[PDB]
Amino acid sequence: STSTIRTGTNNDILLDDNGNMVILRDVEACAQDVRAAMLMRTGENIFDVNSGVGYFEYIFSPQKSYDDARKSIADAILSSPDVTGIEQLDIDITGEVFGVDAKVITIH
Amino acid sequence: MINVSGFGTGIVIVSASSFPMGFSLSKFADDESPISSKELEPFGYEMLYDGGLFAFDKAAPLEVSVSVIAGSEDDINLRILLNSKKGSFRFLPGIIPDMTTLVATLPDGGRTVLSNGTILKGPAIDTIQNTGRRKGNTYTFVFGSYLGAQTA
Amino acid sequence: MINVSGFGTGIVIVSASSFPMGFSLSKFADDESPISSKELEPFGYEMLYDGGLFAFDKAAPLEVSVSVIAGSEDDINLRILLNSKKGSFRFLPGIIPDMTTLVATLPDGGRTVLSNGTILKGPAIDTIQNTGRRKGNTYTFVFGSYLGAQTA
Amino acid sequence: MISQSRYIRIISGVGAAAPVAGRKLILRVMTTNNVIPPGIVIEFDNANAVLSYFGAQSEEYQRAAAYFKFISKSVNSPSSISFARWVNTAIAPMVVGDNLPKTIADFAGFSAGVLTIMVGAAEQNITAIDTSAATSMDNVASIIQTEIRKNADPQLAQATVTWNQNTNQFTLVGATIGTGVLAVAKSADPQDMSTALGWSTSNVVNVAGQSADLPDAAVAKSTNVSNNFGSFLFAGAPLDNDQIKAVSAWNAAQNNQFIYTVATSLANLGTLFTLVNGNAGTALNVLSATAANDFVEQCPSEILAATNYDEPGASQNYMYYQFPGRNITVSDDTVANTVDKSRGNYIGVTQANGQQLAFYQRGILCGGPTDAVDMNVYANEIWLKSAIAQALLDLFLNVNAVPASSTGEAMTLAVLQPVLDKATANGTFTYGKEISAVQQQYITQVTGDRRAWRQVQTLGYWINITFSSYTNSNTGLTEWKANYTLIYSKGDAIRFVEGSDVMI
Amino acid sequence: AQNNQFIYTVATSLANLGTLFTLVNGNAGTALNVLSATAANDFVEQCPSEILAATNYDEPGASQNYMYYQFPGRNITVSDDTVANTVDKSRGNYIGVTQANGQQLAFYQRGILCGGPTDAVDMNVYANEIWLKSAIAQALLDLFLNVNAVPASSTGEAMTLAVLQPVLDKATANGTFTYGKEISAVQQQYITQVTGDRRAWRQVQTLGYWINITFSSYTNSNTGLTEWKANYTLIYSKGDAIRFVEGSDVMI
Repeated sequence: STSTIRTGTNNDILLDDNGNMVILRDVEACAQDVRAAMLMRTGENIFDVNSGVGYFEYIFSPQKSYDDARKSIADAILSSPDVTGIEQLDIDITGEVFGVDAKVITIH
Repeated sequence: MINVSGFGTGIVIVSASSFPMGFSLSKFADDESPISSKELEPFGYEMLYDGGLFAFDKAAPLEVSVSVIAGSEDDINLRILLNSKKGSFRFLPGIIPDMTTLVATLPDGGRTVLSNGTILKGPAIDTIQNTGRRKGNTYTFVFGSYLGAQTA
Repeated sequence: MINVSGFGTGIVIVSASSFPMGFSLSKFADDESPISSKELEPFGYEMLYDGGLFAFDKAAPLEVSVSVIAGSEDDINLRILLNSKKGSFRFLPGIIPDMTTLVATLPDGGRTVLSNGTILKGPAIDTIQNTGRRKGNTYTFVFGSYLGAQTA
Repeated sequence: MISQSRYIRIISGVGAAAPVAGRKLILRVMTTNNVIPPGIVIEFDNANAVLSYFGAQSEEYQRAAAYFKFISKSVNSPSSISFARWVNTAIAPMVVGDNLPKTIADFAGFSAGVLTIMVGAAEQNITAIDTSAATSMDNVASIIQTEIRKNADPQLAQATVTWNQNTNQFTLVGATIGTGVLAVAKSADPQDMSTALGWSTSNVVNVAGQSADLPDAAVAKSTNVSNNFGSFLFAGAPLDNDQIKAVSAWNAAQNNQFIYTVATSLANLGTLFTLVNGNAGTALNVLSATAANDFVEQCPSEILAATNYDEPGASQNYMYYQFPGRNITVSDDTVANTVDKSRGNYIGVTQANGQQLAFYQRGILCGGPTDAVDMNVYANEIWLKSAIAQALLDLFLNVNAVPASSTGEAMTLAVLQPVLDKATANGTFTYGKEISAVQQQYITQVTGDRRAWRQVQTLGYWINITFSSYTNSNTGLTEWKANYTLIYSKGDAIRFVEGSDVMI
Repeated sequence: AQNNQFIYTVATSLANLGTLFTLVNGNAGTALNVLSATAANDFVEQCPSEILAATNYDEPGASQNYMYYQFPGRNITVSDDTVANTVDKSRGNYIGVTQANGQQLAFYQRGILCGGPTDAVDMNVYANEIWLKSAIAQALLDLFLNVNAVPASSTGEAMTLAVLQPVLDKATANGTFTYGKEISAVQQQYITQVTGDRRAWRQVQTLGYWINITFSSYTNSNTGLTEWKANYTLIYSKGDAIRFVEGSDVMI
């Protein structure tokens, strides 16, 4: 149902050849929204603290469990207007890279 | 004349993750039974109040037991298989981690394949009898599906 | 030509407080089994109403029995371990107070180490059989951390 | 001020993304377009890429658009397509080597000393070419063309050049047709065009002049280049009966590998069926004379390419799918009976009053009595053969040696087990079907063992392994080979329904 | 010349890195830091030392990454991608800003060290090795001090292994050992080459370490007499810290 403005690979407004902003319809808007939410990180949002992803307190820092990072990412993927439920989460952690993979569920 | 000798048989075991290519068993113990199994009970029955009989279908597993000489290569391979923990790695949906397949060849030529199962109990360290030697280590498997091919 | 003799086996036991350095076992009884263990059973299984199979992981301890000649000094040391009380001396977190480590050497060269465990049960006074001979005392241990070392 | 991308990278992407490793059951199209080089095959993952490469006017865009916008019962799409070229007339040698957008009119300032080198029957050099003007790329092409015409070597005497705008490459075409080979080599002179121009630089396609070839030879060469496809066809003008017969025979030479689909008119079925009776692997479709083609023959290829074999319950039926875009052909019962006796495929209409619905009915496929007739069985066998071959090659490549003893037999069975399990999961194997007496005799005749029919009835398959020795033709030596036999109960799909009802 | 004993930390300007790296290429155990010419020194080079001295090894979960720590006092040096790539290729450490906006936050960038291919590069591995060597030496000296004689037989070397055991327990609880890691073919061959035993890589993959004890005989240089020595080999899977996070997303 929701909508948003398309952005490029870098998070800037992308204009078509004609020179018009495009209001993306659903589904694709869900993809852009969930990507942006996952990129947000906590503490940056003025007027709403404790929202985002606790990277420096749950992933980059040495940890005991790693479950808390999973909880934080699961919450961040939610709170989107159209996201209903989360199907998969992986958290690979191989070598140096911290693998993450997810598939979401939407009404539309 | 029927030849029921067991000499010359062989076993090949394939594991999904720990042993993707599989190994072979050849050294079978002497004091204990080399290959053993429990009875299969896929059927049941119930009585009616008029004196009749009714028969239905039941779910039943299959258990197999093997024994090898202590200190051989097969013993340590099975020890590795036992010590592998199912908590690690991943699996395809509805597949069970480390689906271990066993293929047994009879001397005459007949054979059998067993799948959808895993090892579940074995020794950890060697046992010493009062006579001064070491017991033959025994391991127990379980399987969900099987087959039969007794022609060669 | 595979040698499975148990001659020349030695065991060293070290404790946290009772024997900070530890002692050695060399006099093993004759009528009883000098060393033995129960079966390690670290996997389970469940049946689904469909008819399939499911396997999981559950906790499993490890038990060891050791027997020595009555009247030897090794029997005395094991009696000291049995008589020591957990409630005594000091404590520090997460160590199973007075943790005991056992190291056993096979004659061939195989070795194994067991930790996170303590003595469990044993005799208090000697017994005499109808033949007039003192019985061989037996002691039972339990271990939680099987270190899978089997180096040659 | 440093990018969060170098610390955190999320790729996102639209849903319904399924990575796949294995043989692709995708469509391949043989075309007579001049843009595609003869010896190279190309693939595309989207209709937009096809539009960029070819353009809206070309009918290949129409074919791709029809192909891509298909959805199966389980939501899936072909997600790939293959293209290859067939040459029906003798052609002059040519070269082409550019794909990246290098052309932004950089020839300005390069007028002095153009020393491009051409390698052919006789080594020859090119005079300096003025390019500092750089008015337009077609002007540049004309200039280089004139400079080449200044030479006297006959294949370059009447040479031409072309520039395409959708795809960015320069083409050189010789004069003589059907014979000759050209090549281009860079020089040590920094002031050169060949380094900047596409050809003579890394991946460059070169073409040798050669006479026209029969279509079967063309498809054979295309397969020799690559064979990762299924259900090919011929685009453009309809082929002649003899050519179609030859192609069908060549396809039958391959033992159940691909599907040959053709489009024919209703009045033409009588001729083809007699000619191409038997020769399994060929599909006949009815084409409407009155209306536009609407590309009916793609339907089996789309259905086949849509399905995936990793998920359970993959086996599908071809009898009832609806294509809204296509046009209805037949509406009479007797006409349908005649076409059925002629063993053809079509789209039959029913109702057309209040509602209207039609579907591609006959899932049958021409062939001999021995080979499988219905199409789903054919596709399942294709997938099964691919899987078995891959498993056996993996076994050979991993283990160091396979002894010619019972242990080797055990290893082969152990390797084959997972493929059989997946096959039972898909639905290519089926269980519970009853066996007739003649079928039981046939089974016992094929494999020397009796009582195997019981296992093919209950479990669904039966396999055996046997190793022997033989001598090969190329060398007098002898080797050891393994023989296996596989029998299974074919999958089936609902086609007709019987009912009955009584009130007591 | 010392083997994994200390860390040498120096300060230099990015104009000087081009020549200094070539001189001290290899020579594991030294750290390179970038110093700002314009502003005050602010003692940038003390950061790895401060981080190393802060940690303790008795409690569990001690091993920590070095590339995410914020020093408010220090001053920012680099703010471009190209210069960062050049410095990284030169194997240098610095405090780089990534925000330069309403809020400000930078961090020590890389925890790498100059050294040869064989020796460990990351700092955390280096520190863990230092602690491990110290602990092993202390345990062995306690063994010799508290025992009247260590026989050159099986029993004595079993005693040695039993004495080492608590140190490896502390290490595996600490975080310097890692379990469940994947092993490549080249690494498996390397392990089988280092120790004559095959199937040790299974032990390394499962528990994270593998040990062996062997005693032999030799003669010392100072005196012509002969003596008995014990040789032991230890192989373990090094710890790791998160550096880069890579993710994916699918709508369905």
